Amino acid sequence: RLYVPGQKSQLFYEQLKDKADFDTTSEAIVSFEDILFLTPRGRFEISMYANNLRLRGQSYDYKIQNKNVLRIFSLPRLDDRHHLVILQVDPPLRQGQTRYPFLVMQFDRNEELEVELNLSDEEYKSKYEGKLNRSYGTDSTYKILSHCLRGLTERRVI
DNA sequence: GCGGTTTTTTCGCGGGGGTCTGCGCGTTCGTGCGTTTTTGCGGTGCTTGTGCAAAAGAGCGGCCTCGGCACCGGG
Repeated sequence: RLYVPGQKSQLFYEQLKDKADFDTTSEAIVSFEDILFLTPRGRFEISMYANNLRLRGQSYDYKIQNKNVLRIFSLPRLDDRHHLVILQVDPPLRQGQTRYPFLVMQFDRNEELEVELNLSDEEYKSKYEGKLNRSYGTDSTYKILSHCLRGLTERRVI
C-alpha cells in the first residue's frame, strides 16, 4: 500500500492499471464500515464470510469463526436514540491480559444502509435461500446486521 | 351575568446573518496493562487431653431338749 498525497493518486493508478490491464475484484459476502464498538472501545469494519467474521481495526484485526459465536443480542438502549448489538464469543477475544467475551456494538436507530450480498445466484439458491435476503433495502443498519449474523452463524437473535 | 374599552395575542411576509454542517488534522482523556500495600481464609505440626474341680476339716448360726427353779391358788 502506497500513500500518494496531493490533488494525483488517481492518475498514478490509471497509468499503472493501463500498463498491465489490471482487473478489479470484489470479495466478502458483506462488509459494514465504521461500526462503533463500546467493547472493545474503538471503530471497526465488519467483513462477513461463509465460515468466519473479520473485524478490521486501525490497531487490531480479529478473525472470529462463525462456530465461536454463541449468542447474538439485539437490545434497544433506554435513551431511545441508540440500538445495541451484542455478540457472545467463545473463546473470548484477547488484547493482552483481560479479555472480551462480549462484543458490544452501538448503532444510531436512524442509521439506514442499503446492501447487496456478494453471492452468485447458484450459491444463494443452494445455501442461503430463506436464511438471507439477496438485497436489503434502505432499512436500519442494526436490523440488516442482525439478520446477516443470524443467517451466517445460524444463531437465534435474542 | 351583561355590556364596555383597548391591550396584546394571533397572522402573515420580507430580509439578515448567526448557527448548523461537511471536512480535515491533532490531542487528551477514556480504557486496558501492570502493579502496591494489605486483608483474609486456607492448611499444618504439635500441645494437651479423653472414654472405652473335687476332697476334706474347721467354724458357724439356729435351735431343741432338757434342768431346775419360782410361782399361783388354796387353807
